[PDB]
Amino acid sequence: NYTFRCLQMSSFANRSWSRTDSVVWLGDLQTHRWSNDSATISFTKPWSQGKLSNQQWEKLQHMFQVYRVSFTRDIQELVKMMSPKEDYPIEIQLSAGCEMYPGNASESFLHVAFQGKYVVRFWGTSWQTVPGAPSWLDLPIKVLNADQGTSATVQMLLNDTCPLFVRGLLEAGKSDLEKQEKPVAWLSSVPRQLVCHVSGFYPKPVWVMWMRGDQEQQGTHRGDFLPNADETWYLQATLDVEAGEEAGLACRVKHSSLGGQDIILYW
Amino acid sequence: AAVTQSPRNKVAVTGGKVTLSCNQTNNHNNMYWYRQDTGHGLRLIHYSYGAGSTEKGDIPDGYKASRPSQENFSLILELATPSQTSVYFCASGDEGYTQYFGPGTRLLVLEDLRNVTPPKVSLFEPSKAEISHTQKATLVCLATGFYPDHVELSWWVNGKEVHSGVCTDPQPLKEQPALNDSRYSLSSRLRVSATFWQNPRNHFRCQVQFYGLSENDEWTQDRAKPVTQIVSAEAWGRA
Amino acid sequence: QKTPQIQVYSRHPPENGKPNILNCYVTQFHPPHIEIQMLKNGKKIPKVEMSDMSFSKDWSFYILAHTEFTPTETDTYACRVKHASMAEPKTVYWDR
Amino acid sequence: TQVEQSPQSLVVRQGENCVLQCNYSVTPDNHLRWFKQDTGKGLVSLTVLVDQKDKTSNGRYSATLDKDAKHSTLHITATLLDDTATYICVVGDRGSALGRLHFGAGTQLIVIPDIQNPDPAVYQLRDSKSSDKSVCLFTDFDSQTNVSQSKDSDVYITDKCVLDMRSMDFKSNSAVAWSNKDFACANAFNNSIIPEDTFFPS
Ligand SMILES: CCCCCCCCCCCCCCCCCCCCCCCCCCCCC(=O)N[C@@H](/C=C/[C@H]1O[C@H](CO)[C@H](O)[C@H](O)[C@H]1O)[C@H](O)[C@H](O)CCCCCCCCCCCCCC
Ligand SMILES: *[C@@H]1O[C@H](CO)[C@@H](O[C@@H]2O[C@H](CO)[C@@H](O)[C@H](O)[C@H]2NC(C)=O)[C@H](O)[C@H]1NC(C)=O
Ligand SMILES: *[C@@H]1O[C@H](CO)[C@@H](O)[C@H](O)[C@H]1NC(C)=O
Repeated sequence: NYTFRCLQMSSFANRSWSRTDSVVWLGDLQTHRWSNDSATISFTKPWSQGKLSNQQWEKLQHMFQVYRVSFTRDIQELVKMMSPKEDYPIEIQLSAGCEMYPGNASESFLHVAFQGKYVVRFWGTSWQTVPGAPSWLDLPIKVLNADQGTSATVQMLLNDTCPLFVRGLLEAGKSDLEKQEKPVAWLSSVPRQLVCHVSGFYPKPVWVMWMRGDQEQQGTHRGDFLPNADETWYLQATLDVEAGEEAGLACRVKHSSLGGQDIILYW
Repeated sequence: AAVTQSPRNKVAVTGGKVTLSCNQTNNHNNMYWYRQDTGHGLRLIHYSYGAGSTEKGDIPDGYKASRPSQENFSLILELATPSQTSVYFCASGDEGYTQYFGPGTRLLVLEDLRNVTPPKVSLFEPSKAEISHTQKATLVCLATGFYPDHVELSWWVNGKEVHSGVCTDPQPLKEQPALNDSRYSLSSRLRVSATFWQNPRNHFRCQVQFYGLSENDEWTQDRAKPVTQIVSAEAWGRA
Repeated sequence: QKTPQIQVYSRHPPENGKPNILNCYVTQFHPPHIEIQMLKNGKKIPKVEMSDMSFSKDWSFYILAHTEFTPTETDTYACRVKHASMAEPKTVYWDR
Repeated sequence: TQVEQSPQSLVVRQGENCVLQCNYSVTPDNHLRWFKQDTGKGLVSLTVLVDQKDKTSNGRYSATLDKDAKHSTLHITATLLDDTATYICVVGDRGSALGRLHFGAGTQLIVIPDIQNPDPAVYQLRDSKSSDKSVCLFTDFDSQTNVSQSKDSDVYITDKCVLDMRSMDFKSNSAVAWSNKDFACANAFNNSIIPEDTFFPS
């Protein structure tokens, strides 16, 4: 189940200055970058155009190109419409896309965050405020819902254009998505917290456990999944032990890249 | 939806304060001030998103805006200039895209109010030659010696305004074309059937609404004050 | 405002004398305006690569920085981060 | 100026059709509206086009919108004298109150009246309150006849004017001439090229 994300982030410092940058993810892999400086959207994968024709992508890029400008003036006008109830600096994020499921099944989303808090979502045919959101947002919402063009466009994009495009992406990016990368493991200790460093594995699912021969340790504490530059994963596991207990122990790593060939690393 | 403006027509002096008002009982949050000038389209001056709010438009210089309430939105000209001579339009609207426009306000800023003069109106009765020859009677009205050209001529039959069989000069002509401050003249015609003019109970009245000085303008000169007023001439029908 | 978290780690096993890649990964910060320097002995490295900024399902911003480094027993590597949430810049040293 | 109208002005005869152009570069183009503005009066909306390829019709008025070409036309079928007005094109950049409207300068239309049975004549009309002072009315002449302005600065002759006796369906041209300084209706419209069969009474 791959989740497709178009991540927009807009900074409004004062009444005049502002910028908007976008990044696009299919799963844990980046497909597009759209910097504020770049008038056009940039592909970050050879397969980022999915199964779309050149005309189709162009009609779709031009649509977004207009949106970015439209969005910039619109916020500034909504700030004026609200003032003094809202004030600069203003920080707005958008998480929009569609998650894919077996068959031709998918669910689309458009989530808007105001000042680091999730406040607004597009649902069905209209914009609405989420629970917890302030009541003054009802007016901007009403105004956006007045615009029937945007509503029709967003419905098409969320209902049709998102899942159609991602179904095309999965075919074009199979080799990169279904790619397998072997993890590399090394050990260290710190004043002793025994660490099992694991790096360079793809996909993201992994199994790293400390074992005293067969004894799966109850004190194994897995850390956070941290990224690498070459689009692979890094993770570490810290064990809580006393001095002298260094020998006799090992770190075992299970991954799809090895296929039964479990890495076992003795200290 | 209805939007009104007051005044409908205004004559002002350089340096004076002028307030153009706009009333709307549509409960619209948003109200807009524009000006129309020949050669250009309507350009935005100021706009408000509700009571208290005011925002600069495309050409906000020389204008200050005030939104005391949902109902009213005013354009204020602090120190008037001849560059601010224009027809000013007010608009209002809700969250939709439709902007409902008011009737429009003509503003004329003069250097000096000294030359301002109300019109002398004269209604000329139809010719008997016309009545016999055409079976129709043409009344002719005439406003003379007025400055500036900000007048509205209307025809009134029995206390009610008529438009059918009426036409006025599209523009008033100068009496002294050789003069720069020339006073103007305007003519208008009303045509009715001979038998309608022959009716002695039919009251015909040509009316000129003159736009001049306010009840607050200073007047130091000899003759009577040329205030915004109506001047009219009238006649009764005859067989 | 969200206060940033800095985590320094190497791509391959940290071998003294062998060329490698060091990763500085800053997370959990808001607003997104941030200045990040990778240091060698307290000095700013010339060509530090930066990925495009992004955020997670919890709305907090993250950005990965990476440089080529050849570690020795003597050399120190750190990650200096300046952000509006903190009055003073914060530097996190690399540890093997 | 992101909105451009063509022609700048045109002159048609009663009954004929005229097409008015509007080209714009406004981004984005949510909707386009046509306005009719009678000289001195306000802005009467005629129609509003909204689709990528759109067509509407409001009586004798019909308009087309082609957003791909960013171009619009307004056809007027069977022009009446009433249509004499400036016609304004307006493009709005949003489908909500966030939008700003972009106004064209306007196409000017002048419709020449259809005088059915012309009967040119000059009449003398006297003041009701002071029957000494009078005016000379040249009236009931056809469209082809032009009225020359007053050459003598102490004589005043207005431009032609067309009235519509609506309840009778009857139109007539008229022009008024008067002077205070030696002046009569028989010798008033020598300035203009008058028809040979112009009726002079008394
Ligand atoms: C919904 C789309 C993703 C889902 C993804 C599916 C797309 C799949 C294609 C893959 C493409 C890959 C490249 C990715 C590029 C990355 C950049 C995109 C990331 C952001 C997510 C996109 C979601 C926004 C799309 C809305 C675009 C609609 C569009 O252009 N609409 C404009 C309309 C312009 C005008 O002109 C139009 C004609 O063009 C019509 O005539 C309209 O009627 C007219 O108004 C409007 O200005 C519109 O309102 C713009 C504002 C959006 C609301 C969001 C604000 C949230 C509210 C918070 C406010 C809080 C108050 C703070 C004070
Ligand atoms: C896009 O999909 C949504 C559902 O996610 C549709 O919204 C529904 O519309 C129907 C009638 O049109 C309503 O009765 C439902 O209440 C709506 N659903 C929800 C969840 O609100 C929408 O019609 C679709 N739009 C297009 C253009 O296909
Ligand atoms: C972002 O892009 C827009 C359009 O190119 C520009 O007006 C704006 O100044 C840019 N922002 C910054 C911070 O440079």
